[PDB]
Amino acid sequence: RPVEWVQAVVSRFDEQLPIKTHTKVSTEHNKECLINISKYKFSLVISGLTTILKNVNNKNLYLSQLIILDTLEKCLAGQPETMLVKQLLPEICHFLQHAAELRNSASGVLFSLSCNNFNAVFSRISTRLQELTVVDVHDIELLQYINVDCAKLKRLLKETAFKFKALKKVAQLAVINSLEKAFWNWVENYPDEFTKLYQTDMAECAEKLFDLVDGFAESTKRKAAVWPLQIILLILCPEIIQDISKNNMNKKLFLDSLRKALAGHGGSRQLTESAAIACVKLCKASTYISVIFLLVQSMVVDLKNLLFNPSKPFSVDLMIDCLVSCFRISPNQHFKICLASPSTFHYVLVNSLHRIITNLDWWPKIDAVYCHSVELRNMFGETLHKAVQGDLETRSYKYLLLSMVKLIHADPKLLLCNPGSTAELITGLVQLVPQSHMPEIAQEAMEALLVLHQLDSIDLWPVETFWEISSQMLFYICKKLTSSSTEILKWLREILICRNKFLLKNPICRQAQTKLEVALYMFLWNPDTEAVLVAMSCFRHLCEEADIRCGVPNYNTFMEFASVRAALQKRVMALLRRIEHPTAGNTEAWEDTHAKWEQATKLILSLQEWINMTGFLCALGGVCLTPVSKFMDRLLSLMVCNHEKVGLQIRTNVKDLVGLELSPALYPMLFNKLKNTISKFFDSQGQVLLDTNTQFVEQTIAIMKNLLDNHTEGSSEHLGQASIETMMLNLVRYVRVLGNMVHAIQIKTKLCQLVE
Amino acid sequence: DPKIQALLLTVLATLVKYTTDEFDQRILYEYLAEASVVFPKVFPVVHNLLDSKINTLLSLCQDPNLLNPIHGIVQSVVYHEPQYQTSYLQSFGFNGLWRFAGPFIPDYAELIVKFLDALIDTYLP
Repeated sequence: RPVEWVQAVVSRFDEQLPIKTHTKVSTEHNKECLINISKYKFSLVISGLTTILKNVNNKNLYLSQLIILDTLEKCLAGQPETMLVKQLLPEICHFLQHAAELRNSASGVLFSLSCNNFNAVFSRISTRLQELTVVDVHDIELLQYINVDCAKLKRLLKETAFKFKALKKVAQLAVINSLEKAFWNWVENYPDEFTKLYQTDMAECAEKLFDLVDGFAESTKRKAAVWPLQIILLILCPEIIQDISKNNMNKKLFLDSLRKALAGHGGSRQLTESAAIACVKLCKASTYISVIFLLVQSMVVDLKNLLFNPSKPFSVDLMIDCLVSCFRISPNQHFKICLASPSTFHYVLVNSLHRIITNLDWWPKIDAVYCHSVELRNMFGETLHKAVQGDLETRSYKYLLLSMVKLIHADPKLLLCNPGSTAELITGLVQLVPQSHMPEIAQEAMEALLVLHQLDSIDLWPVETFWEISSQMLFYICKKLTSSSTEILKWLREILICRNKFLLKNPICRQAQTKLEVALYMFLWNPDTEAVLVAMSCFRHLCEEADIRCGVPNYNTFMEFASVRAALQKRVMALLRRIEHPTAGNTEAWEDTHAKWEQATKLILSLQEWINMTGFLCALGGVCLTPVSKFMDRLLSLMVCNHEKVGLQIRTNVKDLVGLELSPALYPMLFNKLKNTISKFFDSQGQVLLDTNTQFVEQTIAIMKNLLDNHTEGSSEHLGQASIETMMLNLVRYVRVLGNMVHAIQIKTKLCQLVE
Repeated sequence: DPKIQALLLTVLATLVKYTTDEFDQRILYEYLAEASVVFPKVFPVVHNLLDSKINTLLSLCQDPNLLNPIHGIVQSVVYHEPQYQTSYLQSFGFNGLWRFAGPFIPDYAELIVKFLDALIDTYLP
């Protein structure tokens, strides 16, 4: 019965789609199992996914389709024909901000499909070409996406050339654009095959199609449309390029027209703009390799004077393609222009460098650029300064800064290698992490700082530098955290992992460790459950740091945090009570939380945060044994909180938190303060001063009952330290003078239950 | 010996079929994932037993630890998809193994009556 269980995995995966944490893990685990099943029973899994995709097609819809298409792509990329062609391929055609993601995903699916399927996708394309000869072009666009090799490219060109004159003008246009991408698809995937082309049937197809496409070009607009393909088709004819460098006359007149259009002598802006696109594509093509270099040398200077002119800016992806190509051709005049200049040039430079890192054996590596690191650092500092001090100009500095941080994520080594310099760089990134108005930048600054904290990076900043800089970052981040906090805290966990790794290979440090300790304790009360769990995880790394340092007080309780909404807060408070030993950190965390809590209390007189802060103060406060005395007096004043909208909730939560969660080491202070307060309810003749006092007494009885019910280990030791006798006598004496009404009877009953 | 592999597998599968404790199931399915990869030619025997519960755990469950073995078994099965059907246990007399070890008379009792009476008549004078 294997088929039946494969279908059960497929059916599980379908029902777990968003359109219909554990469901995330289950979904990914199912997807990964389907992929690994597809590695063998490929058509069962693909059929199921196809069937699901049909059903789904007939925010959560897009996410479901993305999950299905990502699964399909990874299955197809793992492939060791009929329904691929008759069932899947039409659905992938149907797909061809989430629409662009879906188009990208579907294209990756189609690319993967096409690798082993090509003859079928080409048969669909060839059939629509035939239909177009006797206008709906969408199947022709599939040529953009499909995997193409040298033999397949030759076939596509041959099929096209034969039919091209019989096609309608809109179909001819769709073909022209689509073949331009199809050429690039081959060159990018199979650079070795393009290199071999420069080391006659392809050239015959390319020349035939060139002359056909030239015959189509009857107007300025059609000329501008075809020139990017005509340069490709000419690049597919190395021997024609060699002849026209000295039947070919129209190819020479085309290159001359491109030169004239780059040099500004063509009046038509559309032809100059198109000529830029064509000559960038030529420059690009040369990097994947020859006579082509002479053609590049004839146009590159005019192309640079078109795209990189600070006095007359062109009208970014095209400029990036140009700069990357120029760098690959010769690894810097236009580079210095981009370092100096319009912010759009800074943008194009940085994105070009990022592409150079992230995208062949003869291509120059990024390391030639490590002469310009000082200028890149200056550009970063300036851009940072301009983004923070900030409408259209401001928005442009944001996109630039994001790109510079992405560049730092792509490679730190550049910045560090030419060079305080490192401290400035890290400080600037660190300054972005807090910024609420730029979440995308902050996220990337964190990733950048993380890769800057990997071993190989730190060496380039060693140990005396690591300590100073990394602690300064920690101290600053923690100081902000104690003033997207959750994501910053996750990242701070991975930074601590990196620090532990760096020390395992091995005054601001004490300050940083203390502020970190403060921050982590302050996260234990945070209203976000995820934040609390992450903070717990951070104590593990604080312990690991100390193990690594010491191997050359709280540690047991930190390891218990590491081992771990209302249930979690209860568990946290139970652990906080087990902190016996004072530290600068825990003390300061208590004082800061107390200060915040007093401010929040005034504002209240957000509630769940105040409850959690209250609980934390109650649980940790023993370490501080004054500020604690004042907090306890304030809690006692809140037991009788008369506030109309939040008073019941305040009284209930103070009662429950004092009664279940207070530190055992504070019981001696609590009983003295309760005693002293209740004693004020009597005059000098020992008569009872009878609503506030009655309410205090009821809450006191419940609080004391809850304390005495509690079996927290070590609580017995502290219960002994202060006498209850005068307090309990005063409680019963107070309750005796309450009349025989229902509420007073309940209070008498509760006091009996306390006494028991 | 494939009979010993089949018996071992059938016992583990029997223990999965019935036990309600998810912690038992973690241990057992981890051993079935290795055992499937180890004894792939014999593994088909157990498939009938596993089929009902594996459908149930795939469609229902949300523990990754238990699912990791289950997905491993399905992958292993498909990867090696036979030389021994469920009938193979019947040939040597074990088709009842998963039968009997399920949850809690006449036909069995009459044979036991004859057996006990024969036990007495052989052993007791």
